[PDB]
Amino acid sequence: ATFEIVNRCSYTVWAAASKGDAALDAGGRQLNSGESWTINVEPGTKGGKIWARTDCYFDDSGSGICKTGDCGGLLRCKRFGRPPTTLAEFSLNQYGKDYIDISNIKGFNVPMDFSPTTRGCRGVRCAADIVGQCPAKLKAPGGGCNDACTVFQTSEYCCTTGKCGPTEYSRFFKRLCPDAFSYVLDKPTTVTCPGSSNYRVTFCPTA
Repeated sequence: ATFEIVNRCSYTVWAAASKGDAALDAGGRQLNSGESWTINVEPGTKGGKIWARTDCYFDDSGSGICKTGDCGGLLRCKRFGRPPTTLAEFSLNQYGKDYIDISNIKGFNVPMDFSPTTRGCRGVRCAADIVGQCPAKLKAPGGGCNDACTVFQTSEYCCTTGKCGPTEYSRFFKRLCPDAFSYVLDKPTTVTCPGSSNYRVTFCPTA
């Protein structure tokens, strides 16, 4: 499956793509403003994620640090990124269908649109200025807007038992981005796409 990852931000981002225990394609790449990076994701990929990382520094070996979404200091991500990270999540060829969503469960750093480039389904978008409107207690000094679980580490925010409800913090992400997951047990905003669809992830789709 092809994913075109497009940076429409006015600033450089370092795209990342991983399934948690492995990189997807090269796992990461620098994208200057306006740049597009096309990756190939293995059919059947379950629990894949794509995200942007901001304010990165990498040495000649591809080792360094990012202010948001750092994946163990590597340019080419093999694991998930450090929150806050707006996440494009997907599971492909799951009983003949693909499933896509955008999640704010691990916070938000950059606005995003995640849409199929093929027929048969609608895209999802979280393009609002969540960082600018971020509640004081969720603001991440290094940039972005943390989810409540990251900040507070409570059973209620982290939905440890699977018996949690919405909160003042989850309602904030939900109000700004109705189409993205705001907490673990949020009413699913997952989109069902034909199996083997192709996609485009766009950072800063509006600005």
